[PDB]
This record gives sequence, C-alpha cells and structure tokens, in this order.
Amino acid sequence: LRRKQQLGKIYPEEVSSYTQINPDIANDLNLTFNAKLLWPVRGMTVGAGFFAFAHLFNLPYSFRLGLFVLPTAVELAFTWGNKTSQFKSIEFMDYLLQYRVSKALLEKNAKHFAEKKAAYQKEINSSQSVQDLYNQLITLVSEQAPS
Amino acid sequence: MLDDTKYIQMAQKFPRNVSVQLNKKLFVTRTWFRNYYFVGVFGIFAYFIYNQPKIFAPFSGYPTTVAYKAQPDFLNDQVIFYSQQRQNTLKNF
Repeated sequence: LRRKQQLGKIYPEEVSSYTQINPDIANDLNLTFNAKLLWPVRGMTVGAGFFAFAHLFNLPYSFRLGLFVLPTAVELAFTWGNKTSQFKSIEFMDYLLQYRVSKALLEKNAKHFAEKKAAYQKEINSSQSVQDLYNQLITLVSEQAPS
Repeated sequence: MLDDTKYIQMAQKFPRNVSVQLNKKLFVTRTWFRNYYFVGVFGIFAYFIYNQPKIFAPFSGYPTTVAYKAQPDFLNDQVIFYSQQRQNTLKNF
C-alpha cells in the first residue's frame, strides 16, 4: 500500500520495460492489484472440454455442472491468494519508482544539457551510457597506463 | 469363546481356481465416482491445508528480493539501474 501510494498510477508502457527483467509482470500485477476482473478463462475452457466429453458419452447435466465448476474452482484457487505475485509487484514498484525519479531528473536538466548533448552525440557514436563508458575508461587506465 | 466353525472351514478350504471377470464400464464408473469425491472435497481440504500457511505467511516462501537504484543518463536520455540482493524481511512493520 505504501509503495503503491508513492506511485499513484502504473501505466502499461512502463510495465513492458520490466518484462526485460521478469516476464508475466503484468500477470502478477493483475493478480495483486485489482486492476480488472480475473475471469477464469483456463478453468472455463477446461470445463467446456469436460462438457464436450460429457455430451458425447452422455453424463447427467448434474455431472456437467459439477465438472464445469471444478476446473473453474481450481483456477480460482490457484489464482487468488498468490502472495508471491505481491513480492514480484513490490520489486516492480521499487524499480518503477526509481525509474520515475530518474526520469523526473532527466526533464529538469534536459534544458541545461542540450548544448553538451549535441557535441557528445556528434563526436561520440555510441549508444552506451556515460555511466558505463566511463567505467570502461577507468579500468582501461587502471590496467594499461604509463604507471 | 466363539463358534466360527463355518468360517474356519471356509478359510481352510477355498477355491484356488475360481474367478469371475469384471465389467470394465462399472469398474471405471466406481473408480471415477471415488475420484470425484477425492478430487473435489478432499482437494478443497488439502488445498486449504496447503495454501493457508502460504497465504498468512508469504515471507517464508520468498527468501531473497531485489532492490534498484536508478541514475539518469542525460546525453542519451536513458536510465541506469544498479541492483542489490536483499533478504525479504518485515519492513517498517
């Protein structure tokens, strides 16, 4: 609740990025955050499969209803109560909080770094980050330098 | 005591070469009826037993968690994430 209070609303665009680290993060968020109604699609289609077999070698409609409720109930049991999805969503919310904090600083200082950005991009053809390129320079000077 | 002379004679002398074949339809009908009361009712009970501690005590099933620290990359308009591994604990109670 506190972590989600910090992040007022989570947008679908920002979710997909965390699929780089953990897929099915949208599934975890749905399992933990009451975004929508999790209709048991898998259980309903399994029960329909039982309904097809129960309609071939005819079983009573009582058995049809029971074997329709059973897989839906199984999916509901395996869906709700999943508290590991809550930990996955805690990790995602920490990641998204940090991403939003950093992105907020990007817009504040976008005006200031506009002049340097042009020269840096035009004379350094590399999509690698400065935080990553500089550490390569640090270790390169550490290993092979006149010292 | 007891008078089980008939039953003792039955135990001593029984047919070793007598058998009756089973009707497979009725056999599988009985077995599937047993499975229906096994699966439904007893899986309700077994899932309650198995998942109640997993609902009211999740921290024991997720021992290790990750924590992120992000920094801007202004020139390329990127975000750089550093990760740390922590013990998933009861934070702030």
